Amino acid sequence: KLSEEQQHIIAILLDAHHKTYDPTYADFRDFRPPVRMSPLSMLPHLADLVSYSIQKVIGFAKMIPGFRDLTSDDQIVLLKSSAIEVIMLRSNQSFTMDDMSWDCGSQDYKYDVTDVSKAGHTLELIEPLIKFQVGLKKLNLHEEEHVLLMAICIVSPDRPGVQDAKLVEAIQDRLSNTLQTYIRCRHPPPGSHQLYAKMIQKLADLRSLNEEHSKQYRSLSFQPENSMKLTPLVLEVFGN
Amino acid sequence: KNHPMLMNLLK
Ligand SMILES: CCC(O)(CC)COc1ccc([Si](C)(C)c2ccc(OC[C@@H](O)CCC(=O)O)c(Cl)c2)cc1Cl
Repeated sequence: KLSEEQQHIIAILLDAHHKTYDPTYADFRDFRPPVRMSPLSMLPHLADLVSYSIQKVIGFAKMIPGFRDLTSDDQIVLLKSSAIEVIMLRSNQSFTMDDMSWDCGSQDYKYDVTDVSKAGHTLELIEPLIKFQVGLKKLNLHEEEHVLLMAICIVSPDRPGVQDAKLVEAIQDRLSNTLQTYIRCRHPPPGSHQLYAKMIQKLADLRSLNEEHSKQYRSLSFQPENSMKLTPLVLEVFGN
Repeated sequence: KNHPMLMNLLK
């Protein structure tokens, strides 16, 4: 039931994800080292981690079918408002539910609830973020559904500042129909609808997590001693 | 504001 257009969209997104995600986490060696034990000892390391992730999300977004047809202003708008959500989505690949942490190779590069707190964030964000990672991990998504959810997350028409909302909607509709057909090719009803309904609910939870992170990022970045430890890309992308 | 680093990463 998967068309040739839908099969090509899936192959491109999987190719894009494989090019923009290194499961070896070798590039973590070049970040500023993590300090677990002034009080925000994990801010430098996690700032480089987010800065690195933003670059990967931009590269992945550029390879989404139809993304380049947008104007530069719309590409910037979609990426500024979705980068935080895609980072939380793509981080699920390293999330393990043994200790509720992101395991990326070593114990140096294994981050838990305390590690996020050593970056300036309260549990008003960390607790819903952990709940999100568990509920997302329990969905047991294929890599095809994972990459389609990331592309649908990026190409959203209801982002503030979007110029050609109809064009963004038309691109998202093709990615959504590709996702709905893939779920039907793998799961009979009514489980197919229940899976797709939970996936869209995760996109709604991302908007809530986006608002909470933005609230705390503004509080942290307003302090010059904290924004001094950020990266130029983070200040440009997360700053508005 | 302008986003020169974002634009450079967007080819
Ligand atoms: C500095 C902004 C600030 O707000 C401080 C002011 C903190 O921000 C954050 C701090 C921690 C997190 Si996080 C959800 C525990 C996380 C992010 C990225 C990760 O990397 C995976 C993958 O992207 C790289 C693999 C690849 O591409 O090869 C992983 Cl595992 C986890 C998110 C944010 Cl936003």
